[PDB]
Amino acid sequence: AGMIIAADYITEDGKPIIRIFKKEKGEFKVEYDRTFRPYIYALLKDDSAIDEVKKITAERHGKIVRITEVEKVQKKFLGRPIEVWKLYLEHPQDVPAIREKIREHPAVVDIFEYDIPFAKRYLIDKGLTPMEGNEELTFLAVDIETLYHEGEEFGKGPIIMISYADEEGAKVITWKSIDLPYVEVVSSEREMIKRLVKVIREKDPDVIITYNGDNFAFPYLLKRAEKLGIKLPLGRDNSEPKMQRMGDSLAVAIKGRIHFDLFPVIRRTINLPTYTLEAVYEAIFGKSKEKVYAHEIAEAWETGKGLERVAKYSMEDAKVTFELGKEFFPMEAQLARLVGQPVWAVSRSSTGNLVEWFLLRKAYERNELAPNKPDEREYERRLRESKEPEKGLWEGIVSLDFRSLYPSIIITHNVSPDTLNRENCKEYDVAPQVGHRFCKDFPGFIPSLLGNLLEERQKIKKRMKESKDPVEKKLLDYRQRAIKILANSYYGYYGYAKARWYCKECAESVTAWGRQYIDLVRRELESRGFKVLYIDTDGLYATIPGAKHEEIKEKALKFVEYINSKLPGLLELEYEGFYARGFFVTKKKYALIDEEGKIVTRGLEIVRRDWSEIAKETQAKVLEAILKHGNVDEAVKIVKEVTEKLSKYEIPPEKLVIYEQITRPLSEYKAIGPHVAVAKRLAAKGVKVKPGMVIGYIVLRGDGPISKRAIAIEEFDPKKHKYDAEYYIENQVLPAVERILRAFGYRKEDLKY
DNA sequence: GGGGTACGTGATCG
DNA sequence: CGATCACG
Ligand SMILES: [Mg+2]
Repeated sequence: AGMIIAADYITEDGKPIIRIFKKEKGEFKVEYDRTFRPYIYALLKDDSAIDEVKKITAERHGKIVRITEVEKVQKKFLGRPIEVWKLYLEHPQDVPAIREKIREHPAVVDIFEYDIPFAKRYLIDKGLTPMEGNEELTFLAVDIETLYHEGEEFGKGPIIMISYADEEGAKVITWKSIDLPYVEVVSSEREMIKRLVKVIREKDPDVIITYNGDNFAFPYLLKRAEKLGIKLPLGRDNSEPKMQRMGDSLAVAIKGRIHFDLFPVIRRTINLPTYTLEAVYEAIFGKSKEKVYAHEIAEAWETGKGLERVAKYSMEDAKVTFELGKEFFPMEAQLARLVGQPVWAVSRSSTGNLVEWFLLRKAYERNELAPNKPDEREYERRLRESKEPEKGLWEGIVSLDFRSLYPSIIITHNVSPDTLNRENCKEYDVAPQVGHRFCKDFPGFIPSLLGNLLEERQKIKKRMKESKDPVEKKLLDYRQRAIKILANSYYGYYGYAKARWYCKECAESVTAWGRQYIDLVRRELESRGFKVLYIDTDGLYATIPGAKHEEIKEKALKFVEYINSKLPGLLELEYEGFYARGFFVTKKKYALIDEEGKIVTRGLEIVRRDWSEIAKETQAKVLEAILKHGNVDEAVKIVKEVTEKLSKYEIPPEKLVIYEQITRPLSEYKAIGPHVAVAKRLAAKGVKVKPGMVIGYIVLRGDGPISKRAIAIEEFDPKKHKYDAEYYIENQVLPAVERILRAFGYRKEDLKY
């Protein structure tokens, strides 16, 4: 079978050619389409206006741009028939050149579908879905180790090891002598990079797995390949990996392949305070992994002693990256297929953007004109548009999930922006408290799609019970899971300020109808002896005060079984889990500990390089005292001792360092924060300050804002300089612990002597 | 060989 | 305050 893995376009004689990358019975095939044309829609005041509108012109690449053909089309907008004009263009890059010239026009009411990338336009319009079929893909995990010294410019240090892994095993390429069976010793950094290029071209993997290869491995490989005057022909068309700007960070694509970066995937899928490969591997496979820190790698490389340890670490990084990629790719592949967009894009998207891509495709299928994304003004206005947890430390906490309730509410009440407050509506549903009216006269666009999604999931689930084949059961399990994830993202999407089908009234109405079921669950739990400690639209936490843990579990499992049997249709409550202890601060700010001693928090931990070690160490100690020791008095004593130690200059300066990256040329800064004031002084000294550089600084005692009192760590002398104890107490240590301790009745002022 | 693509949050500046 | 900036 022919499986689409990606799509893009190339220009030939100034004209666009769509490229469809396929895997057909184990073979890479590239299909070319020259006939598909770019277009936008324009809603005109009157049909007569088209004569003036079709004559609109623009300029691109020195040459003028024209509307190639115009077509009157009948579509649906806001659940109403609408007549719009399809404005065809020669090249997709013509659209950003001419769209505002068309929008400007006095006879143009509005323009639509003017920001849809050409390759995604093609996939939607041609009814093409990526990752369909039983086609078996090949995978290769790739990792690199670099020589790093404190605060160096990105790419100054050479790549010292390159590792890769597949089903054949994990291997290391290095340019220093190491006697291990899996180590390939080459002569230079140049020859090691060329060997990675050779491995990739020979193995010809369909998927390249990395752990943060978007921001580290590939940008570094590209930087070192540039310095060394060598190419990286990793694309199946011999093109080099392409760095793309996604937000403030990067995204790397390899043409004809899927660069599958696990880092954005795992960050979305699982909840951890740190996303180190070691923490992630232990969380998924329950196995320990050793870390070899940058300073240890530098010492081993420079001394030539203890290099076997470094090569074992590099080899394991690839081996576990391969194991994790194989664990997480099947789900990303089913989400790709379900939304009808490539894995590359889907693996790097929020669920809100997954819903939008599903909706855009379904809009084309149903002849529905898509609403536009908001302008800066509308986006801000949406962000402006508008139960309390139990205090103390609780034991034996049961977690219940409400999320599978909302798709059913959207369908039954026909909650959709196209059904909201319709004029001359015969029958409508009124939302409780909020009072929004949703027309019953026709099924809304979103309710209609959701119903089909939920029906399709029930069919898959029925096929799973009636299947004797463990292979299709595995594939169908990922399919029903992908639908559940997509369906449960619709509620959130109605409220997403960047959404096309954004509807505040829809989100409130679903919250209002949802609340009746939440109040039922809360009441039925409370009559069973349960105390509800935390409730949000997503779920709740409860316990039976002073009851045995097995009894809390048994009663909770019995309770979900009971409620689901009382709730009509596909309305479903889910038992998420059990926790030995936990405390709750506010909405989505809480911390729990499971029976295996794993701490799980939401909106509290500060495990980041721009927070000093003293603040992170104290916060970890406070959480451990509370969750592992069940002792809030110990936690308060920890803070009081640390702050006194800071007052008396008893804390080592290494625990006071703040790290912040330089992201621009120094002259481009508008606000000069401490790291920039320090960076400007270094540049003045002759230091090559470049974006990517990470500035380590300590805040000293004195007058003025912190920026004037910050010193570079390399300039800090414990004899001459005195750190600002008030800054480390009030701006570092106390903010790190004050939110946690507020759950127990302490204010900032109670945490000192 | 393309193209808009990321958020949610919290500190510090101006 | 809003604006700016950075983390993962
Ligand atoms: Mg590594």
